[PDB]
Amino acid sequence: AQALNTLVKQLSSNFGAISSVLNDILSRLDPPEAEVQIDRLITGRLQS
Amino acid sequence: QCVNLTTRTQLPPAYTNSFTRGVYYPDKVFRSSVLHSTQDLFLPFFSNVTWFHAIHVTKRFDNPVLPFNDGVYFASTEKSNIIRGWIFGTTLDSKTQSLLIVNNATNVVIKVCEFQFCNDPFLGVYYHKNNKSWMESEFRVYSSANNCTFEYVSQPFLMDLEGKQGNFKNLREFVFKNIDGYFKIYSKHTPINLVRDLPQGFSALEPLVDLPIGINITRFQTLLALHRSYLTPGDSSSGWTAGAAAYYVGYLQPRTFLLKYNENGTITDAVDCALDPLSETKCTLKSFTVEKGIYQTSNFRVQP
Amino acid sequence: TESIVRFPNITNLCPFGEVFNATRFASVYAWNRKRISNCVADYSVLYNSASFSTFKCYGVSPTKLNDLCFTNVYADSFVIRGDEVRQIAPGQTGKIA
Amino acid sequence: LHAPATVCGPKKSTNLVKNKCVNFNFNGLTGTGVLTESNKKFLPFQQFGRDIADTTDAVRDPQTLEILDITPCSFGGVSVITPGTNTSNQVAVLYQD
Ligand SMILES: *[C@@H]1O[C@H](CO)[C@@H](O)[C@H](O)[C@H]1NC(C)=O
Ligand SMILES: *[C@@H]1O[C@H](CO)[C@@H](O)[C@H](O)[C@H]1NC(C)=O
Repeated sequence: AQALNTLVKQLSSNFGAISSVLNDILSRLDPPEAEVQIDRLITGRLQS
Repeated sequence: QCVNLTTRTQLPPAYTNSFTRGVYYPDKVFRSSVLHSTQDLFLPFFSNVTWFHAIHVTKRFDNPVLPFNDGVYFASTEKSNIIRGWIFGTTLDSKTQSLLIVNNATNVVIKVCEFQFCNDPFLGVYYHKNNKSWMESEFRVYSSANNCTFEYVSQPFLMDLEGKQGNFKNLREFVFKNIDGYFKIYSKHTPINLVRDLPQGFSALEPLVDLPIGINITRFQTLLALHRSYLTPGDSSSGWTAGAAAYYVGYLQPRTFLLKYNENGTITDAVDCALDPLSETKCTLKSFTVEKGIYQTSNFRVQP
Repeated sequence: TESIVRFPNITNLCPFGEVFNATRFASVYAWNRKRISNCVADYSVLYNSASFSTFKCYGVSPTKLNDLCFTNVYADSFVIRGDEVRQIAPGQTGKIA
Repeated sequence: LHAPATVCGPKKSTNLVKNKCVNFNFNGLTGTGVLTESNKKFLPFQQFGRDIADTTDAVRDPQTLEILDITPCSFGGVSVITPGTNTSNQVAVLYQD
């Protein structure tokens, strides 16, 4: 249970991006710029 | 317009301990049946607040200009309901803008202007005999007003003048906060009776209003209602005309609180992280029923 | 199967023109600020007209801004020499900033 | 800062539908899922909730001020039962949950 919790809770973190939700990223920023923020989110989520 | 009243003798200060009292919902987001830990401005869980016996009755009055620092918790309880508003500001004069909130039996008004507030402000009412009814025309709170940039009106949210006496003490609680150009006010209202005039029970403050007003505030003072009486020349008396009143004031601090949102989406239990080592355990474990054992709550280093 | 959109039915327009062509502009040391809220803004008009030399958006893309909602908008106004325009940007060091 | 929105864009609010996976956009917050009537109320002017994560569990309709709950729509892994290509070619699919 602990592991699962701490996995799902890691979705709340943004790992240095401007937001923790991909929907906010893709609604606020254009693809060429949102690419780097999504890169940060991808790296953080993959590591977790 | 201007009116002044002073007392040579000054009522002494008084400190009183404060229990769980003073917990408010930290965010506008909703939650339910979950334990959530968040850092925000709360008054320490067991905190020595300043209790003011503002009006006593052979009678004396208190008009203090209390300090303000990153939020304030206010509490009161009385049948007369003398308290009828607040004033906030860096200087409380025309030199800079200042905030005023006033309440009546039918509406609540809020304004931001360079008010020239008096040193002993109050709102006066008297029983007009011609109209055979109470009248309110003595706004002795301020001397002048200018540059009325921001104004707002709302309902009499908690001006309920219940006609009950005895074991029906009514408690009104408020929290004022200033964050990034927002003056945000939470409040709660509940009848409870205890030996002391502030119960140890646990309840949460709901968000009352939010004003998007940018201002620097470090001072504030209460507003009290004075019921004038027809003092004829034979009496040859004049001065304060109001019943006894008192309240409690406390200063918020940046703390981490763990709150227990119930099934109905209500918080009825919370713990302060820094209050006690046991509360540190409860916070780090994100629970209230800590099992027997030894826990690495946190870490400490001798500071330089 | 379907996509829905829900916004409050605020049938009012509050363009920023009253601030943009304000005849008098405050000094930089006394930069003017205006708060706008509770209204619908058509941001397209802002960037659809060839009337602005620099239009730089930080943390949000101008194209998508017509499909976003916000709590409040603070419009700041001042005047500076063109060479120092770049100083108005986060993370910039200079006397003006 | 996840607060009620007062500034919006020029987008007409479409009709609200329930019981089917839809791509929703409520006063700025965008997502997708099935929408239903929530089983409990918020504070008098508390307008959405959350689950253990930042994913939204409930939302208040900005048009009708009605409470609603959101659930991710039917999803899951898919596997297939195959007795071996070198013995047959039919296969039976299995949707996990
Ligand atoms: C929560 O809601 C249920 C169902 O309406 C009710 O029975 C219960 O009393 C509520 N909780 C409290 C603390 O009143
Ligand atoms: C706007 O929405 C409110 C809330 O339902 C409704 O009462 C009102 O009639 C609506 N006005 C228009 C013009 O649609």
